[PDB]
Amino acid sequence: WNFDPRVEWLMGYLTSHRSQKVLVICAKAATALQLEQVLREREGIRAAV
Amino acid sequence: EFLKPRLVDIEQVSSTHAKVTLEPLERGFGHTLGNALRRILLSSMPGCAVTEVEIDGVLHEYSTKEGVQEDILEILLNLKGLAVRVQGKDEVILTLNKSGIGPVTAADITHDGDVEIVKPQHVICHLTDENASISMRIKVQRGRGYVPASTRIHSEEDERPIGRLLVDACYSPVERIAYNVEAARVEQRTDLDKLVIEMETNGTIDPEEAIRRAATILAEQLEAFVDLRDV
Amino acid sequence: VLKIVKVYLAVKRRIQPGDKMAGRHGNKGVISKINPIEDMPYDENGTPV
Repeated sequence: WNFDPRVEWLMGYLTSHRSQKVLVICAKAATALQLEQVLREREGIRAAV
Repeated sequence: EFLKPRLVDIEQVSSTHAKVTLEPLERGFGHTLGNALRRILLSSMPGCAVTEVEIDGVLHEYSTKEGVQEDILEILLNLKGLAVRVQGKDEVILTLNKSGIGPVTAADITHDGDVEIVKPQHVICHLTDENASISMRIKVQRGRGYVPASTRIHSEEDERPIGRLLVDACYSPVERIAYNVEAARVEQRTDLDKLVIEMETNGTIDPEEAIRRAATILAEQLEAFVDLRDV
Repeated sequence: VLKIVKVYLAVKRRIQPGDKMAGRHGNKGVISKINPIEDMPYDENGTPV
């Protein structure tokens, strides 16, 4: 979750559209937990699993 | 039939220290303009300064890195003094990356076009280990005055990343201001004065632009005075 | 007692009006006002007190 450019794109869009609720769909729950952890510890994005 | 003061020679003794002269000042307006400019300069000069910092291996201002001797808090204290000139953008992200033994000075910042690091010798840290490496990203904004962290805390606005390190913003480049009104012997006049403004800054705002902006602000407020509604 | 969890908060307190300041000789006082740099007295050389 540090080099995958999808994560950077997600963060950039969210941090640039902070006033929008965004529904983000991924395949597996494991990836979703990793995404919450990375969005929190590197952009502080609030995301419920 | 009156006179009016024209901005004359602006001597630069050092990069930070500057003398600005104003030759044809009427009697009595010496002190008025001296003080007005001193006030405006000290209060209202816009400058850029670091607002928050992110270093990699550090959770909060109070922790400590391996291979450095300063505490992280002292690193923030060193960054507060960084004198930088931003031209176009309002928020820039500077990157500092150094490894190996040596003093991490301000010069090591990743060289961007729009940002000028005025004092590259300004120290930041000292490494003390061959394999010790520090990387950080310093965010620099433009602003006026003095804003502490604790006031902006009300407006946190998702400060959620615990890696974020907020720094108090001293958005003011000017350290010191003095002025002297002294007899300006003009070849056809008896009693005229010249105003000499001696200013010490961190070396970001140039003298001419500072004085011009201050005069601008004062003139604007005087403009506010010209009209009087009485309605 | 099964277990205990201790948490340390650290807080940076800046000087503000109402705090107590003192000298070494018995002179005391409450910091009454924070003045702008320009308002403070300055010697001829321009250094403010």
